[PDB]
Amino acid sequence: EAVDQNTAIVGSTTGSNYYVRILSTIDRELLKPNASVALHKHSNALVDVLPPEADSSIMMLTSDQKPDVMYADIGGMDIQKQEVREAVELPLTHFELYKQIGIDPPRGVLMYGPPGCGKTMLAKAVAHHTTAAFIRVVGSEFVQKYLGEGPRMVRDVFRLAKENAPAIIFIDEIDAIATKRFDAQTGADREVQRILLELLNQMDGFDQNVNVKVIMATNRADTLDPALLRPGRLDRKIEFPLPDRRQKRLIFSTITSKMNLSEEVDLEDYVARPDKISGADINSICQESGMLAVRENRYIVLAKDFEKAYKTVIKKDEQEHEFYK
Amino acid sequence: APPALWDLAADKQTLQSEQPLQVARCTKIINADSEDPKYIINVKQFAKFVVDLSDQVAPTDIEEGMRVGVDRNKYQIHIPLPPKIDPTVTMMQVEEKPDVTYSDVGGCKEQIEKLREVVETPLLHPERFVNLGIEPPKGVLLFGPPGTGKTLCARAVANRTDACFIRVIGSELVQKYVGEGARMVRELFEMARTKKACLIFFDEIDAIGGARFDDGAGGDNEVQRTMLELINQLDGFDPRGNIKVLMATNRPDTLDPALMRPGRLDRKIEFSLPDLEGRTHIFKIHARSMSVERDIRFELLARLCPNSTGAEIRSVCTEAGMFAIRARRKIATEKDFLEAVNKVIKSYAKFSATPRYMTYN
Amino acid sequence: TSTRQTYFLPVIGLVDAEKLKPGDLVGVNKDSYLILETLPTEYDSRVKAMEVDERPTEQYSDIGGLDKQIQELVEAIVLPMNHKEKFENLGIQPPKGVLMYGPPGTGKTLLARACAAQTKATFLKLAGPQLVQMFIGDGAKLVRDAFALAKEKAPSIIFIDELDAIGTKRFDSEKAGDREVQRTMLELLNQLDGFQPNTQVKVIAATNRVDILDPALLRSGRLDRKIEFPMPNEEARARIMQIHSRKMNVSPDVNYEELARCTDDFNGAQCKAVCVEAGMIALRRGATELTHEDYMEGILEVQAKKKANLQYYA
Amino acid sequence: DPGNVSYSEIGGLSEQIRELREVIELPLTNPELFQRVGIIPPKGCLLYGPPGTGKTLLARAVASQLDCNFLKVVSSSIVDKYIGESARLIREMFNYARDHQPCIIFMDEIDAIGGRRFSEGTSADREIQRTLMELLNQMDGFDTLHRVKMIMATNRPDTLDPALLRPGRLDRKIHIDLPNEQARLDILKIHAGPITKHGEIDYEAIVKLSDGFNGADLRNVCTEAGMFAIRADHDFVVQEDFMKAVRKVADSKKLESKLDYKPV
Amino acid sequence: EEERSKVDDLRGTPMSVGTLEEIIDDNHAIVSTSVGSEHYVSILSFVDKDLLEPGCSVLLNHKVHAVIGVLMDDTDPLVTVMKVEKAPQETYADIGGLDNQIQEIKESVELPLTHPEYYEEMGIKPPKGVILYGPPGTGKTLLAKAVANQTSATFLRVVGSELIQKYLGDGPKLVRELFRVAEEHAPSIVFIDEIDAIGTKRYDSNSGGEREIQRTMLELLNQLDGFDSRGDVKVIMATNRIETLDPALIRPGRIDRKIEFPLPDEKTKKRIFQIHTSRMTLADDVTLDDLIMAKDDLSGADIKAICTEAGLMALRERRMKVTNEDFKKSKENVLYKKQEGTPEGLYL
Amino acid sequence: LREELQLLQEQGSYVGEVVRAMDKKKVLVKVHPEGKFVVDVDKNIDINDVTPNCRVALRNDSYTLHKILPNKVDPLVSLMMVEKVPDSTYEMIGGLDKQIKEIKEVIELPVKHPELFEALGIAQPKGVLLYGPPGTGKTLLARAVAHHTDCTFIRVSGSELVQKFIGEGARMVRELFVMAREHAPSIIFMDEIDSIGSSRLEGGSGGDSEVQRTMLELLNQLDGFEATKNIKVIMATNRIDILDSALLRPGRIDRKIEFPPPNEEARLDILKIHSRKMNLTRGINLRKIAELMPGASGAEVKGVCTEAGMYALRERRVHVTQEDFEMAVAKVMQKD
Repeated sequence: EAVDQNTAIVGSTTGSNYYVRILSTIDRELLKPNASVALHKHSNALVDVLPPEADSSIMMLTSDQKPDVMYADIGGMDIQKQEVREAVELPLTHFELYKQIGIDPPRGVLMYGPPGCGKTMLAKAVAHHTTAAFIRVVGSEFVQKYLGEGPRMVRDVFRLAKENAPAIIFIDEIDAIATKRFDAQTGADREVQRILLELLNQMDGFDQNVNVKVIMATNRADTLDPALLRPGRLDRKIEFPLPDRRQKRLIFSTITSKMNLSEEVDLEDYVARPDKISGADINSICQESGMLAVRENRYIVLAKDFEKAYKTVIKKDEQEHEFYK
Repeated sequence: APPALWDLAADKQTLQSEQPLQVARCTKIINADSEDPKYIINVKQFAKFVVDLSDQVAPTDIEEGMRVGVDRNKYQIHIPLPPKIDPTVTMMQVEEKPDVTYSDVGGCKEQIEKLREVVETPLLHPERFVNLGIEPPKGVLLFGPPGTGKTLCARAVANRTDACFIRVIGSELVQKYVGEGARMVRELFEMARTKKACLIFFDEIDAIGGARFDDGAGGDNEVQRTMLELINQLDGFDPRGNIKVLMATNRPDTLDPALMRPGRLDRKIEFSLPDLEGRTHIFKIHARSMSVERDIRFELLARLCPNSTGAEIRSVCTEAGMFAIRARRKIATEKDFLEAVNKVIKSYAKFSATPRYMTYN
Repeated sequence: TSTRQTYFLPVIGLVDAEKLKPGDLVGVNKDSYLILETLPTEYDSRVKAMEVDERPTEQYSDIGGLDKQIQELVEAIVLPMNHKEKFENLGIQPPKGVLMYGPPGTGKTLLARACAAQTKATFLKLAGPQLVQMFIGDGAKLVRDAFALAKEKAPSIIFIDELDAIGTKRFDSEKAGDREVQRTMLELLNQLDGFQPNTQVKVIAATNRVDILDPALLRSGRLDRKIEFPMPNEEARARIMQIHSRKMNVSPDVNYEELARCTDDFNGAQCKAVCVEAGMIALRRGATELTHEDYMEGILEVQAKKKANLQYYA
Repeated sequence: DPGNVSYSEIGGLSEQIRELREVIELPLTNPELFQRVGIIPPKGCLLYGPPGTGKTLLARAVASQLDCNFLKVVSSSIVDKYIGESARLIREMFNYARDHQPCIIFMDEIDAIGGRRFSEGTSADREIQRTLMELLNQMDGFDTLHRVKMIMATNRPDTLDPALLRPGRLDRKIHIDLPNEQARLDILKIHAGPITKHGEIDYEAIVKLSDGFNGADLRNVCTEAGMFAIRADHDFVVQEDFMKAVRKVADSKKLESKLDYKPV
Repeated sequence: EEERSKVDDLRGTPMSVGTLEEIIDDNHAIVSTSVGSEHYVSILSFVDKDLLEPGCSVLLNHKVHAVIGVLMDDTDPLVTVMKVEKAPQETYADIGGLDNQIQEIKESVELPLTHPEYYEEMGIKPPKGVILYGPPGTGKTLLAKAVANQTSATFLRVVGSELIQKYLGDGPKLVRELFRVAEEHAPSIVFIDEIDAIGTKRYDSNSGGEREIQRTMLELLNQLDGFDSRGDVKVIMATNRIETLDPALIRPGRIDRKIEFPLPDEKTKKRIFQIHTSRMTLADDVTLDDLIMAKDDLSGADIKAICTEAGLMALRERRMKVTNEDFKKSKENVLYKKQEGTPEGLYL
Repeated sequence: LREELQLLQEQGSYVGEVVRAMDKKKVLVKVHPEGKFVVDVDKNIDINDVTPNCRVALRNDSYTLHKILPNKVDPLVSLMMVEKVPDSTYEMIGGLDKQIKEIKEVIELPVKHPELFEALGIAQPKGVLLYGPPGTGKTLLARAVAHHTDCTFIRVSGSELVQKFIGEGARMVRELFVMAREHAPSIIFMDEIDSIGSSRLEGGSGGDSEVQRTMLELLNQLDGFEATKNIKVIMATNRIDILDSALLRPGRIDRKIEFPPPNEEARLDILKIHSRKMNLTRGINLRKIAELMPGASGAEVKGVCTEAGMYALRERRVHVTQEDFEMAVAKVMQKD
């Protein structure tokens, strides 16, 4: 922060905050409340900040390789796409339509419900829809040996979101750091959960309205804190439904297209008997049905290959009870 | 300050002696030795240092795992420091000064006698049992009705012959830290063997002795760290130990620590608890309390309070003086407090009659 | 550099690249960053050497009545040493692990170490729970160091205890309190599997109960010789009590038959306590001489239970 | 690890030898077979036990049979130390695993480092998941994926959590069965090896008395019967004293066979 | 005066704040400061070395790593909670109606301190405190003597509750709470209330459940058992219903006096409400004859609640008024509240 | 600047943190990665501006404090307090007018009235409860009555970062009982952790039944000592176990308010309330449009406007014809 004229305080990369006389040239415009400023070795003199910015390490994008999934599957409904069309491309870049109606669009996207997978399919599918910079980091990616670099990395990640538009940041399963432990050895583990509360303080800096898109995905939300799922920051909870009966037939069709034809092999019998023993055990066991085709030894997958794949997992033990059906 | 004047004025010789040994930072552990001159050493800075030793210290005094001084310039070995250990955990472990002498016994003879000869007698006359050997037992055990618990351990404190002994309880070793109990029980005997004459005591093994295994999820398996490792560390041969330790708990539970001790430990006694003619012994030490009338008969009120040990009849002479000041009187005749004693047994038995049968059953 | 910094220097200078594959422990001077010599051996402190044991004060002759089941023990340790020349002719593979288990006291730990005294075998003391520390990855890294010495050193021997507890995988995990060791044991079992040279330096294991046993323990390099120890018979119970007392004075006028038949389920360690309690009463008795009736007195003393008597039971 | 032959000599299961043969070794010698038809090889596998033996050996022999390429992973390196920095070492170990092509990844005894989040425990269970994140990240690339073959092993597959229980990360699940009659003479010939015996013999009495045993356990029975020869001061032994040492030791192993039931 | 301008060059001006590790008989005092650094400190200055003890905040001079002296320690967020006192704002003029109970335990709380002469001649002494229990305020019944014990010596109130207090348990920092308050004065009164152990809805977070809640209560014994504590720290425990204390736990204490207050009668309830209203009434005019006669029966708890809403509903008129149709209608809510659960029974 | 840089040249200059102040003029200094330090005077700014926990600059050579810097302690808390609730003044609340007249005399009395306590003859109220199927307005009314009362408002748990800043071995709610006193006198609330998981306070008691002790101990001090009065709480729950909250509090002394389900008087004004932030026309009749939905929840009022407002966002026009107004009602009737 800028405490007074001619001098200001600056935290060192090692984490120790330094109080340094500012250079007499530029005292104001490039100062900023929070920024990375170069310092001299011995004197740690304040001279020049970043543009901003040089950003940080790791990387972004990588989702543009193509192809993934076409959105035309839901194209027949138009009842589902109408809510999606209003929740995707209009929240991306639109301006005069918001201030008119006055509704402030939230940045919150929370994805729970796996299994099944869902998720990253609709991620690379948005890449087909629109083009934007995708920040992809694991929840554990910023864990380091020192606690001074941590607050800077998540700051450099969120400060390029407001700097560049449009921007989408994806972090996978932050429920790990959501674990609350006060112990000193876990102090850094609790320091990264306050980093999670730090970037949480930084996500209201996007308000309002420019700019960010925050998509959140986790396998288990029970360990998450109440204030993380509270509205005003994440106002939209998108629950991925359990595969149940609906995701069955859709997920057998998508794998058999990647499987070899199957112009001979007739899917009629594999949607019945293997469907009985499904766990589920839904998405990628269908890939195991294809991974028993590499077991062959056969050019066009035999009927015995499929049936053998699903029958191993998972077993059922019947029937002395449910026979009422 | 006048005591702080000459105290602070001594810094002139300090700074002269502060230049030597100033480089001792930091404490460092060694690793192995390929040859005599050069040893590899590791310091808490995380940096390992191979170095030779100064001509002031002989090479034979450097053993693997020894923390020694250093000269941060030359990195050479300076002076060895005996303690390797331990962060905290000592202050609750260390017990000093006496209390509760032998005169506080409540009349139990054979009980307190055979547990006195397991500890006080061997150390008071080492040549006796060595020439009489045979061999002293490897440990003891205490449990039963509550009276008299934790006092018999306090008896050896004031009866201690030379040096104070260590007290340890189970709940202070809980984790957080795992492995201290191992590290602890190894070092206290290493500290012992130098001066000997230091007992090791553990209390309340029932809570930490949960046995054996359950389906899931554990559960008892994290509790197996406390019971199995402590017994295993007790199961050593060295020697083992010189003071033959001690044990005290509430219930005999559980089965696994109870079946492990006969292979090592010995002298399992069951309280006892007052005898019908022994309840007056706790009244004898209480006969010196305040002013006792000569008409009082301790044999009369003893039978009226069964299974009262020394704790429940300590309230007798308490309720004696209690209602004495309530009634503004001075002494308490037998009939005075015993009228309240027949109440203190029954009215306190309304909610619980204080059975121990239902604990293990 | 172990300081967590990393540097860049030309190849030493002095000792050339002939030794060795990328190492550690080498000496280097201050900030000049030149390594004069490549220094062994490995690390660290108690991890390198767990315990230094010369030889026990007792020998295998101290067990009475167990001569049938000591031969199986003595064989597996002794046969790979002197009889190795006969194995290459007949294609014989020596046993590695041995499971020694019985209700305590079974005199297992005394018998194990005592067999290393006459065979010159260097003994190393180790316990299962000793491999668990606050810091994760300690006892696990120890076997990496321990079995590396098993390749470096020749048996000798290694003995451990309480393998059954540390071998508890529960049912629903994770995890138990034995974590570091249950990974260490199955690693101790892993290097026996994947690495053939590990057949050097046979390892003895001991358990106090069979309730929890890892089925993975069955292998040639893993536990092979297994003999259940019941309560010794009347002949053996009378023996062991005399052979535990060979180090001390033994009282005359003893039939040895009466004290033998009166012992049912009584432990061998309790038989030592019989001569203790009979020797403790010798103090107050005033005479160090003991009688045959004093044995059965201390025999019935410790067991069954203590100290009460049967009344109200009709 | 040897084989080729020594892998196919394990005697069972017959079709499981025919599994990782074309799954692991084949992609290097003939990668064109998979890409022309369009079928992808599996990126992972899981071998559990012990209904019998062969959980490790099945993947272990095909591990070095692909080429001199292999990278072995021991579960002792994942735990590291307090504030363990092995998060980058799991990245480092897999970084140098990609130095070998085509790469193979092993994981053994995951029932320790595979800590389950069902009942939420100390943060040690969290850093277990973080080490799992270092596993998945580099194997989720953006880098060599279909070319590298990852293998994990466990005592029981209840520790995998719904993430690893799912295919993808852990794809193939394979158990072990017992041999059959007249196939007992097959697995016998490869267990002969160094140990030899009298000229006129029938090995069927030896192996039949021990059923449902580890390959080393039967190898112990051959040595235990051979270590009875030195007590008889003869090179060979008659099959009468054989069956004695065979039956006794075998029945002693069956009492220790408890806890063979494993969750599916 | 001159010592301030003298030693300042010997210690400062700059210096550091470290922690103490161990002391050697050679006068070298090993200290540990952040992070992971030791040293041999030999100083004769200002010590006071005996009063220190390890774990201290003792300073370390910059040149070179020496301890000149100490300042103080606050310490931790844990001490700032209670801060006063609590002074006698709960008055004996707020309670009344209990006689046979009020006479007996008044001696036990006053048995230490005054009348030391026949207390020291005893020499056995009951320095165990007391124990309370019972619903709803039966434990709060004699709490009025605990606040009456705030007029002298010192008092402490520790809420037992159920969940929030967890720790290892090991009870490490709650013994600190008891120890730091006794260091100011050292007489003491320590009061524990509302043990929910039997009434738990579930276990909190990773504790246990089941036996681990029992073993921290067994540690609550071993603390209180206890070895080894002599002075007071007067122990007072309270709850709604006690099945908790084992037959072993009651033996050290309280083996002398534990209290039970029966449900109040017409004499106690009239003496409860008239004394509670001695400070403040509603519209004056209050007669207690028809109050206890109308509602039969229930504890004097809710008699303040119906009077709480009495002037509260009249506050719609901003001070004073009574509506006959509304007052009996507003009384119907509490009248039916007790008249829903009227029978038991025949509790008898 | 060249000469001044030479003063800052050697080590630079640092920034410390003072945990405690002494009258001896020695001030303790603490750097975040480093250990605690202390230094002699060091006197630059007036000493009254120096307080514990405050941020201070640090010189390299003498390691003194060059200036005094504004710190943030209350901003930490208060930022978490503004996350849970907006402002929501009296103009942001409506339909509770019958209940706001019930709650005010409890809220308004200790801030302004209290000299008439002895006249009215009642002790300072221990708190208020609001129970009913949600529903909204119970949280909005918290800072509403408090806004015109001039008293500031503090919010509630999880807290969630008070397990470190406040120690673990610390007593928690008792330490939060300090934060309410450290701040200017304010009001508290209960939010929320009231879930349908099965039915119980089992998971809610961590942030509710334990905070029930917070209202007792705060008003126990306010009675006894410290200063000055003005500490209050408001409960938010639904049904069932509230009777247990009535078992914990035997009516002494709790203001009676039953949090209503959405009501005609509630939906009438609370609609216009949320329509003040957006610019629309007056052609909408708020009376009858509220009576067509005798049910659902109070949060559905915002669900009407906001969720169905995306349909007017579809046609790219700020206002839509009446045909969509019936469609806005048709969408909320399908979820019923």
